[PDB]
Amino acid sequence: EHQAIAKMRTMIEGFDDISHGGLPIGRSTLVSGTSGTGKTLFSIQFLYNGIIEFDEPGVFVTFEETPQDIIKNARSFGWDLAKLVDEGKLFILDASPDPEGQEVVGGFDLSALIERINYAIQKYRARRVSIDSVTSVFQQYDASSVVRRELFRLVARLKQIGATTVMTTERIEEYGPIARYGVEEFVSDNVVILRNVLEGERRRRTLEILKLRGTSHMKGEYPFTITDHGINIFPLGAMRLTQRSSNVRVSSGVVRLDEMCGGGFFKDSIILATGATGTGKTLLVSRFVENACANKERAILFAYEESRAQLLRNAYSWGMDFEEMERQNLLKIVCAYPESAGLEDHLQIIKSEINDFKPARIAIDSLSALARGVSNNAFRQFVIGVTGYAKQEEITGLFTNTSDQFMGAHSITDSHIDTITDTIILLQYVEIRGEMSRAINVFKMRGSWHDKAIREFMISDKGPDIKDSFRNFERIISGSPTRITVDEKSE
Amino acid sequence: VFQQYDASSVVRRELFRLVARLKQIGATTVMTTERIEEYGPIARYGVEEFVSDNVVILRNVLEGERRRRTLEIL
Amino acid sequence: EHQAIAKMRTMIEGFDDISHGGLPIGRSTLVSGTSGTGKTLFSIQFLYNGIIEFDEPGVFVT
Amino acid sequence: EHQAIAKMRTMIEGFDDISHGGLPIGRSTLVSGTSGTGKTLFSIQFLYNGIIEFDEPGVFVTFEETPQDIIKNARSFGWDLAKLVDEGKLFILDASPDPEGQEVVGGFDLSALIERINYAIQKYRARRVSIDSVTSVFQQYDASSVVRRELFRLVARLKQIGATTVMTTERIEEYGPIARYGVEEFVSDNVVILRNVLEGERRRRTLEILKLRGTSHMKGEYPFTITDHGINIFPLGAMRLTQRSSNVRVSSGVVRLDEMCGGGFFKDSIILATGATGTGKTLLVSRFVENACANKERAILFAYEESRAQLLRNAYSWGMDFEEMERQNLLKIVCAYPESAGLEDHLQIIKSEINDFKPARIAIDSLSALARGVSNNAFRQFVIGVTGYAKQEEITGLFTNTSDQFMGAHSITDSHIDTITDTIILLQYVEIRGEMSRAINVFKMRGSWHDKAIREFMISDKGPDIKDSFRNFERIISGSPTRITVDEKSELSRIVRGVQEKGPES
Ligand SMILES: Nc1ncnc2c1ncn2[C@@H]1O[C@H](COP(=O)(O)OP(=O)(O)OP(=O)(O)O)[C@@H](O)[C@H]1O
Ligand SMILES: Nc1ncnc2c1ncn2[C@@H]1O[C@H](COP(=O)(O)OP(=O)(O)OP(=O)(O)O)[C@@H](O)[C@H]1O
Ligand SMILES: Nc1ncnc2c1ncn2[C@@H]1O[C@H](COP(=O)(O)OP(=O)(O)OP(=O)(O)O)[C@@H](O)[C@H]1O
Ligand SMILES: Nc1ncnc2c1ncn2[C@@H]1O[C@H](COP(=O)(O)OP(=O)(O)OP(=O)(O)O)[C@@H](O)[C@H]1O
Ligand SMILES: Nc1ncnc2c1ncn2[C@@H]1O[C@H](COP(=O)(O)OP(=O)(O)OP(=O)(O)O)[C@@H](O)[C@H]1O
Ligand SMILES: [Mg+2]
Ligand SMILES: [Mg+2]
Ligand SMILES: [Mg+2]
Ligand SMILES: [Mg+2]
Ligand SMILES: [Mg+2]
Ligand SMILES: [Mg+2]
Repeated sequence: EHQAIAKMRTMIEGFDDISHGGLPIGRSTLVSGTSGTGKTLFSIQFLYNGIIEFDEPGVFVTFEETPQDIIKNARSFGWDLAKLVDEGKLFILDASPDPEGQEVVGGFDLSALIERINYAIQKYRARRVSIDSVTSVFQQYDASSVVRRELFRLVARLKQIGATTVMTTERIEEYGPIARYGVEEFVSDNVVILRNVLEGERRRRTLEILKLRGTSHMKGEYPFTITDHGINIFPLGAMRLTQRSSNVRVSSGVVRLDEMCGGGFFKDSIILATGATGTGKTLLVSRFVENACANKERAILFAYEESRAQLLRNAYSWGMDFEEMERQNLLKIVCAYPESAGLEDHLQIIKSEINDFKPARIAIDSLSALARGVSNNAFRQFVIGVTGYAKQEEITGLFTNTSDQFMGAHSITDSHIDTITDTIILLQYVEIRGEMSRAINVFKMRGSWHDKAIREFMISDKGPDIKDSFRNFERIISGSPTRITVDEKSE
Repeated sequence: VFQQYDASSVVRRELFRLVARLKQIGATTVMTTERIEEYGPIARYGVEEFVSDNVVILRNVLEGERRRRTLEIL
Repeated sequence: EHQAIAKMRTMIEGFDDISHGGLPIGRSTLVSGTSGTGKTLFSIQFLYNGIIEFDEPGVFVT
Repeated sequence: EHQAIAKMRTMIEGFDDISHGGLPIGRSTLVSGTSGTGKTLFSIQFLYNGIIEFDEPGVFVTFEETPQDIIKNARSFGWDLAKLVDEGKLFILDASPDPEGQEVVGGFDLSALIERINYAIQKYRARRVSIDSVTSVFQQYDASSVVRRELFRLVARLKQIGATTVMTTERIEEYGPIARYGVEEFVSDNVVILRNVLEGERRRRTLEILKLRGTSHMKGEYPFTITDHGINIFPLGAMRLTQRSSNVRVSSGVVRLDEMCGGGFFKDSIILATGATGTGKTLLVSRFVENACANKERAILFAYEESRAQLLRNAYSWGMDFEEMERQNLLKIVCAYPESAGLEDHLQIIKSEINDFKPARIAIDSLSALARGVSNNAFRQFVIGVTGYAKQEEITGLFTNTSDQFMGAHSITDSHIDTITDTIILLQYVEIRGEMSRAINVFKMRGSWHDKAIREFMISDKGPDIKDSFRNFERIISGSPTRITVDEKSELSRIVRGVQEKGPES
């Protein structure tokens, strides 16, 4: 074998996108982290997937959790381990100790195990092996140097054998040593760290491939998720810039608006409506989500500010009946507090819900409601993920941004998502004769020509009624205009 | 190598031996040391640093979920 | 000799600039870093380039 | 000198100033620091200098480096310790352990060593002594209390012997303990600390004297660089404010300006030219450097924004041929990325180049270039340097500063260097009728009278042209003025009809 390194795929959604193929075969990969990070789960999902997708039987070596329990649990992702053991496809090699015993049995057993293990491998023609918390073993009474030699013996034996392993390790500090005895680190070929980062009373699991001897991979931490369908990672960087782009057009829900953008919204595009609280974005959305129903197309509305019932209210008050849209199963509403999760969990609920309703349109009411509390970068990373997924999937996107300062605003968006979007529809308050009058404007349309005027516009039980511009005013943008009333030429 | 059961001083004299002999032979060498904190000591035992005539440090700084590789000639 | 030290070129793209010539001849150089920084590589690349560019065989202790 | 302690001169550049004379005679100075901090140079150089300038034979004790190596390395700077060891002016005493050793030997060897050192000094009649890395000695198997006692002994025997020693030491953390065992700090008479602060990927070395039992000295960290000449410290705080001041005048390369300047810049003055990007500070400097050459003087240009090549294209397009300027051996251009070194370094490169050429005029294009990323307190401290040097050297200076915001800048400099400079020439854009026009202003001159007018100026192939002010304009500094007219049409040369000629004849 005189070729590059060969990698086996884990099938763990996203792990292989980052490990450029996955764990290198015949070698041991180290996946350590703190208590509650997925390690165990990972190893399992490793074997399982291997069995159910390539009939590669597997050996699972547990030094603490009991077989009955490793199974009991797995049923949490809808996995009947018991069966794979009946089918001789998975062998749970119990290595835990019993409530009674002796001592002074250091490496005495590290030599028997390697024999009980090679046993199950050969015997079950195993290709994948996962050793859970190898740490809990020398957690009998050992020091660094002692551990280094035992591991090296193990891995070595396993590399001789030819099995591809994954070793579970426990850490105590999220950013401190890689493994409890800062020794494993160098005893392994590959290293994967699972982190459960606090930061704000909110946690955020992130996975990282520190190293892959002999092959390349992706650097840095990647957010992931532990669900009923196991560990789901999102290589928000992996995503390529190869999204389909068509000239097809779509209605905005507002004829005059469609006219302004010169023919409408491109089917393949991201639309951003920015306005100081009260300018009626949530209106445009409602309207934009109704039009994808009169055309019997499916559409989801992700509101993060208002309730299910309230939306219905304010909706029926503008005409549009959302009651129907529900029944006709063409419109599906979500609603969730940004505080009921993290941007990682959210992005998934979105993506996920998209796949089960196959939307042709999607509206997220208040992106900035989602930027509540979270860091800037983390947020962008969130938009790129939703914005993107929506892009390469042919789903027209309309997201709502509520700037932090009514009147005067010197920038479309505070988070600077500007460049991340195709068409910018900007609403703004204008102070005329001591009254707070609205105005709408197509700031930028990438493909189309769109109108350049800043048009007045009111709201009634009929919805948005766009009017004329303020042709005879100065500094509109600022919010507090100044009528010109020029003495013509004065004859 | 000294991850058998050693302590600083025993590690110091031992490097010194190695390096030294290799100096006699007239060999231009490159030694590899493993660390535990991107900005902590320069090497596992806090001895190696001073012992060597030339030192090079390769780091993989984390920071903001991205890692950046840097190389420093101490 | 009886002058400043002389260096060996590493051909490791750039590094031979950051050291004003390369590793000093007849001496060791400690290259360290945490797991994954690229030491083993750097050590290999030093050897390889040695051979491949001046026919200066090398020894690799592992 | 009023100091109860008689000091000895190191001759290391500026250390003496910092130590108010140099090491105390008959005592020991702990020079400690991490790895690659300068320890061994300092020590070596300390003996060397005593040998070359005072014929004070010296003993050098090494515990790790080999006697062959201390010589080999020492050539790096240009010293032949070999020869000195030959004339018996420098005895190197080897105490490194062997490549084929044993274990145990650090107490009766400390006694044997003292007895050894006494010998060498007695035999060579030495007055200076170094001891490199005593630390590595107890680095066999010891603890705090055993070191203190073993140090004390050595130091005490040394002082009885009457020797002016220097001990080097290692530390782990740049800012934590002073030494390793945390006991060297209190058994030494003096403690000199060397640091190599990382901070933002670059590396800055400083030298600090924590204590001198018995005298005053300069408190705090001071920058220094290691070069082909050894250590070199800059007493950026010892630099007294007693620079010479004359009333002589020197052109600015541009006449009108000169007028505006009461009659041409002061020979002894720091000149500051601020303005938005594109205002033409660069231009002005070019003329200022040129003019010195047109009059047969030497002047250097340090450019941190433009290549030496481009600096010439633009310089020619503005007339003035810099090529010749390089040839006639009057103008010397530098060029250096500010990211290609720290401030301590750039400061010295400049100084050096200022010596090997004796300019009469100096012009640093874009100090705000050097301000990139550095901490203001570190930058302000750089400015003070270059500036100071130039003042106490009778070398006129023309510094450049580019403001982060074009039009609307409410401050001369974003680094508030304002008060360091003596004269300020301002440049800015003026939105006059859908057009960006340049305006030049002489904001302040310390010794002269200077015009208080914000003249408009246009840039051409010939260069700078200084017209007149926008008298009929309010909110000029706003960048985008407002035009109020109580007149305009007023005289100046009314008389209508056919006032001109055309290309044919007049
Ligand atoms: N069905 C599920 N839905 C959502 N989250 C789940 C589900 N099952 C488990 N989890 C989460 O995944 C984690 C399980 O981690 P697991 O026990 O597999 O290994 P570990 O945390 O890496 O190591 P350790 O053995 O110390 O716990 C739990 O902490 C829990 O929050
Ligand atoms: N029936 C109605 N008749 C007239 N105007 C209405 C009616 N309903 C709502 N409005 C107007 O629309 C506004 C409601 O805002 P909307 O739901 O459109 O979202 P928004 O202004 O973009 O964002 P947010 O609701 O978070 O402030 C009210 O402030 C009001 O001026
Ligand atoms: N072909 C490749 N392309 C891109 N990156 C690679 C390639 N091969 C290896 N790498 C990267 O280099 C790392 C390999 O580390 P390397 O073997 O150079 O030594 P080191 O980390 O300093 O020592 P050690 O890994 O033995 O603890 C991998 O972790 C990976 O990120
Ligand atoms: N000619 C030179 N020009 C510029 N820098 C030099 C020159 N020679 C040596 N250096 C620098 O000076 C340093 C030498 O340090 P030195 O030998 O004086 O003692 P140390 O680092 O304090 O202690 P140790 O001997 O244990 O390393 C090196 O870090 C190197 O970069
Ligand atoms: N030959 C020329 N003719 C007319 N105008 C010129 C000529 N050369 C340069 N200019 C003008 O001068 C400007 C160049 O700026 P200059 O090199 O003088 O330095 P600066 O504006 O102070 O600083 P920087 O170049 O770093 O922005 C141009 O933007 C342009 O308007
Ligand atoms: Mg576990
Ligand atoms: Mg490693
Ligand atoms: Mg290695
Ligand atoms: Mg050192
Ligand atoms: Mg030294
Ligand atoms: Mg310039």
